Amino acid sequence: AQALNTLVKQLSSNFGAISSVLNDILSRLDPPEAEVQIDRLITGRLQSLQTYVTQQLIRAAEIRASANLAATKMSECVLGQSKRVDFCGKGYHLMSFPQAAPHGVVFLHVTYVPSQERNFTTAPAICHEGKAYFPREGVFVFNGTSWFITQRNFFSPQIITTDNTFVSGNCDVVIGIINNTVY
Amino acid sequence: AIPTNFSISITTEVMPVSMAKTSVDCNMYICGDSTECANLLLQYGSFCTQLNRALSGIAAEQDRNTREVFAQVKQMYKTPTLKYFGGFNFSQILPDPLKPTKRSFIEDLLFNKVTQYGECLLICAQKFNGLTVLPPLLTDDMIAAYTAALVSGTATAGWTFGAGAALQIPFAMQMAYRFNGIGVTQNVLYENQKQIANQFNKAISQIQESLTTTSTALGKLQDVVNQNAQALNTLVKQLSSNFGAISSVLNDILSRLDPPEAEVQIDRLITGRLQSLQTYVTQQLIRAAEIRASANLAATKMSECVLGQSKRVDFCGKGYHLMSFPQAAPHGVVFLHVTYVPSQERNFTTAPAICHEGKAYFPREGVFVFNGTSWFITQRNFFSPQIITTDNTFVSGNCDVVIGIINNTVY
Amino acid sequence: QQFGRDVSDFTDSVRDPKTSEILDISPCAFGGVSVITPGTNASSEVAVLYQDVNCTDVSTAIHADQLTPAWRIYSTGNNVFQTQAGCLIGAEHVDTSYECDIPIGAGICASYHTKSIVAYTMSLGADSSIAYSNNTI
Amino acid sequence: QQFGRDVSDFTDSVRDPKTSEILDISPCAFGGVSVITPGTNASSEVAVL
Ligand SMILES: *[C@@H]1O[C@H](CO)[C@@H](O[C@@H]2O[C@H](CO)[C@@H](O[C@@H]3O[C@H](CO)[C@@H](O)[C@H](O[C@H]4O[C@H](CO)[C@@H](O)[C@H](O)[C@@H]4O)[C@@H]3O)[C@H](O)[C@H]2NC(C)=O)[C@H](O)[C@H]1NC(C)=O
Ligand SMILES: *[C@@H]1O[C@H](CO)[C@@H](O[C@@H]2O[C@H](CO)[C@@H](O[C@@H]3O[C@H](CO)[C@@H](O)[C@H](O)[C@@H]3O)[C@H](O)[C@H]2NC(C)=O)[C@H](O)[C@H]1NC(C)=O
Ligand SMILES: *[C@@H]1O[C@H](CO)[C@@H](O[C@@H]2O[C@H](CO)[C@@H](O[C@@H]3O[C@H](CO)[C@@H](O)[C@H](O)[C@@H]3O)[C@H](O)[C@H]2NC(C)=O)[C@H](O)[C@H]1NC(C)=O
Ligand SMILES: *[C@@H]1O[C@H](CO)[C@@H](O[C@@H]2O[C@H](CO)[C@@H](O)[C@H](O)[C@H]2NC(C)=O)[C@H](O)[C@H]1NC(C)=O
Ligand SMILES: *[C@@H]1O[C@H](CO)[C@@H](O[C@@H]2O[C@H](CO)[C@@H](O)[C@H](O)[C@H]2NC(C)=O)[C@H](O)[C@H]1NC(C)=O
Ligand SMILES: *[C@@H]1O[C@H](CO)[C@@H](O[C@@H]2O[C@H](CO)[C@@H](O)[C@H](O)[C@H]2NC(C)=O)[C@H](O)[C@H]1NC(C)=O
Ligand SMILES: *[C@@H]1O[C@H](CO)[C@@H](O)[C@H](O)[C@H]1NC(C)=O
Ligand SMILES: *[C@@H]1O[C@H](CO)[C@@H](O)[C@H](O)[C@H]1NC(C)=O
Ligand SMILES: *[C@@H]1O[C@H](CO)[C@@H](O)[C@H](O)[C@H]1NC(C)=O
Ligand SMILES: *[C@@H]1O[C@H](CO)[C@@H](O)[C@H](O)[C@H]1NC(C)=O
Ligand SMILES: *[C@@H]1O[C@H](CO)[C@@H](O)[C@H](O)[C@H]1NC(C)=O
Ligand SMILES: *[C@@H]1O[C@H](CO)[C@@H](O)[C@H](O)[C@H]1NC(C)=O
Ligand SMILES: *[C@@H]1O[C@H](CO)[C@@H](O)[C@H](O)[C@H]1NC(C)=O
Repeated sequence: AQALNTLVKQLSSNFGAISSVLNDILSRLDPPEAEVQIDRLITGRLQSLQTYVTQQLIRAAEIRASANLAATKMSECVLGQSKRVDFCGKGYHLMSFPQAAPHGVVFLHVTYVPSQERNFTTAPAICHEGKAYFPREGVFVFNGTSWFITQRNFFSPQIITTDNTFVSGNCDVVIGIINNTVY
Repeated sequence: AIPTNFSISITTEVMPVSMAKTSVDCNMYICGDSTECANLLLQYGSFCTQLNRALSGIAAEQDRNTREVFAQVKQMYKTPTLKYFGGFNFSQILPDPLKPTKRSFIEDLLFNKVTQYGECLLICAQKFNGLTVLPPLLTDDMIAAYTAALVSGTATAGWTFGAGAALQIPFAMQMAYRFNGIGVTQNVLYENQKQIANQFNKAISQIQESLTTTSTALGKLQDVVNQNAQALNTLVKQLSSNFGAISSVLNDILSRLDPPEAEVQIDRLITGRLQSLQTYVTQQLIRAAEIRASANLAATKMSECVLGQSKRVDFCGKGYHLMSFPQAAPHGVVFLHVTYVPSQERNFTTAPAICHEGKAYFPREGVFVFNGTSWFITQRNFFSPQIITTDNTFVSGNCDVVIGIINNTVY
Repeated sequence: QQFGRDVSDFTDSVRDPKTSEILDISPCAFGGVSVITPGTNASSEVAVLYQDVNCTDVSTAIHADQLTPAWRIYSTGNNVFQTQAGCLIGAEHVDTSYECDIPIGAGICASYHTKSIVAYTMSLGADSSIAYSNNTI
Repeated sequence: QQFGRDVSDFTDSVRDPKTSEILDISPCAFGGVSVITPGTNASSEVAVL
């Protein structure tokens, strides 16, 4: 809008010519004299006109930044699930609902947010009968009662069995090997 | 060809995210403090209304680019006391509190290889030219504070800091999960945790001596300063253009010549300088659209590369990235790259499946590598002889649907 | 040598034609004006910022009526504080920190607390610490 | 009052100087033309807009 009110308000400028209405330049001045004062009004009205094009032309490429964002952030986020860092909301994105906006779009990203944390004491390795044992996925979790396995988003116990234990290598080499009983 | 022995080194990535915001008063650029210029100026129209809407619209966007890159952090985490994390020497990267700098050892050398218009730096002085360079929103101490809370907090919380609340984790537990990203086992970290840490301690020592000795690795940040210098001086030297007048001096044309000789040549030098002012305003407006690009390569390589770990090839580190280190710098960001570069491969014989019981046996991961002696399963990022068992391989179809099955037994 | 010039091409130093005393010529002070308001629904008071200027000359020229523009009903209230952005005149300096609401520059923001318009240094965020505990998650 | 203006400086409506009726002014017509063609290969008729 304020690009156009730049443009409309430059009609009423005199541009250093005799007047800002052509039926007041042609009226008073005689046609040898008037047509040189019309030329400074035409050139004044063209150089604000071509500048309006260039200000529209740069602000057009400001949107192709944001239109190739929204072409991706719809065709990677609604049409899939985004596995990126704070792309599509903050947290772990699950769905996305795009809406339609005047001269733009509206997204509705739904994220997964972890909560309600609690410490424990950890361990990277178990010494079970001469070997060092390693986690397949998770860490060695000791809540004061027993040693078990959980995942890094939800606290839920897993019995340390050689199903879900990365069995490799000898004991007493790795930093932090804790004498437990793997079942 | 599968490796067994890799390297960790550090690669510097350098980006600018902001340039120097300026502003221009017309009545001392255009008129040069003459009265009749301003009388002639108000007859052109209020065009300096719009020419300080533009250089405010850029100057308000150099605040966002400095703020959208660095101020991703919710909580300013303190610098921890011990800076030695299982052999990982974070001394040169977090700032040393003994200095009166609030800067790390890296950042001090960055300022000393990078190192006309009014400014108020305190001594405030004006110029005859109406060119001012206003100072930014975030001073360099605030910039060196978001840097320090991105390496303090990530040394104690890792990817959780970008995931959610900055949950504690040992940093040796941290790097091992960052081997789990690139398909590389926990035993690659823990067994090798001495010389993993001691290449990385000397890889920082390389970047020290590479930046104490020379420069021009910061060529991008130099050129952001150079394009500031030219566009001001071209705006300076076009003051001295005659533009068809008898001189470029509005007060000689005022005082020395006739009043009919004046207004002819006042009206020349304004229309000359006015559209030389608009060319400057336009070329700042284009140059501030490349910064808005290269401050979004930094607001994604500080989202994706610093908080998470990136699954993107040759993006924030050649090879497989592990961790990223932000730094402050004059007008921009200097990244460091913990990269997984495998090395020293040998030749191995592969084959599609096992022929036992007249049935095909399909692996879940990797290949089947012949030792010269034995068949076993490994992955292609380090040599790892895991033996073919009953659950690391599964079954569908008979033999010889694969071309070149092994007469083997699933053990 | 009669006179001096700067790194630009206007003269800023002169040897005196009468008594040969080597002088400096700095131009007169000038700059932009901002206005910091909290909203007409909020209030009807404002505090103005004068950009890139020394508070010695600005606070002087207000009382001596030397500013173009000049206001009909305005006075400083004796609140002049120098930032690197310029002489913020009309707001109350406060020694605490908060989050930024209306920016000024060089780490200074201003807002509308107990009501009046106040100015302060930014707080970068919540302060915290994380233990580096050798076996804890 | 004798004649009205719009938000620009153009007098978009006047009153009759003789019979005091207030009359709008309308910019009789203008506009662009575009040519909607199937291509000169497949046809030689057009349609203007
Ligand atoms: C805004 O303008 C005001 C005035 O126009 C200005 O305040 C002035 O600051 C200077 C220093 O910046 C002061 O000068 C000092 O005055 C003391 C006491 O009179 C002297 O002892 C000082 O001498 C020391 O410094 C000299 C130069 O650094 C050394 O050569 C010398 O050996 C001494 O170490 C020095 O002369 C001056 O008094 C004030 N004047 C007033 C009226 O306040 C202020 O700095 C300007 N601010 C900005 C941002 O431009
Ligand atoms: C696999 O790669 C690693 C590193 O790329 C190689 O480790 C290097 O081994 C040599 C020994 O051949 C080390 O040299 C020795 O270092 C000790 C340090 O205590 C020093 O006291 C000795 O006098 C000697 O200089 C070298 O330091 C070490 N590299 C690093 C970075 O520490 C390893 O040899 C490679 N393996 C193969 C099979 O190539
Ligand atoms: C972790 O890295 C830091 C580098 O920041 C190591 O600090 C360095 O330690 C050496 C050994 O003391 C210092 O060399 C000595 O410095 C003193 C200080 O004046 C000097 O008198 C001696 O002649 C010698 O040069 C070195 O300067 C120092 N580096 C810095 C920047 O201070 C630190 O030792 C590393 N950690 C471990 C456990 O090694
Ligand atoms: C620590 O976790 C274990 C599970 O891994 C919890 O153990 C169970 O607790 C329930 C309720 O007390 C008992 O009925 C079960 O018999 C326990 N199972 C085992 C194997 O011990 C334990 O309660 C947790 N610790 C605390 C303090 O809640
Ligand atoms: C966990 O078990 C290992 C088993 O190897 C322990 O290592 C033994 O340590 C004792 C003294 O600490 C020695 O007398 C034994 O000879 C070691 N075992 C072997 C097989 O040599 C280890 O000490 C245990 N952890 C802790 C904390 O005691
Ligand atoms: C892996 O195999 C390649 C080719 O199969 C080997 O490269 C050849 O090495 C011989 C010397 O032993 C040369 O004469 C050939 O010209 C090489 N050929 C090519 C294409 O490079 C390579 O040396 C082997 N490497 C290992 C570690 O086994
Ligand atoms: C976790 O431990 C830290 C220090 O070890 C302590 O400050 C914090 O209160 C603990 N939180 C919980 C939920 O146990
Ligand atoms: C593989 O071959 C090497 C040397 O040929 C030998 O030392 C090693 O024991 C073999 N491993 C297996 C699992 O056959
Ligand atoms: C494997 O055994 C089958 C069945 O005897 C035979 O057809 C095939 O040729 C053998 N593979 C090789 C490489 O000889
Ligand atoms: C002024 O602000 C209050 C704040 O709640 C709001 O309720 C009220 O609607 C606002 N006034 C108008 C006219 O909207
Ligand atoms: C961390 O644990 C390892 C092994 O338990 C030990 O060598 C090291 O000294 C410990 N560091 C601290 C700071 O407690
Ligand atoms: C002029 O006179 C006619 C009748 O002769 C009348 O209808 C009209 O209103 C008059 N207009 C003015 C402007 O007096
Ligand atoms: C021209 O039109 C004919 C059919 O009308 C079509 O087969 C041909 O490909 C067209 N060629 C071009 C250059 O348009």
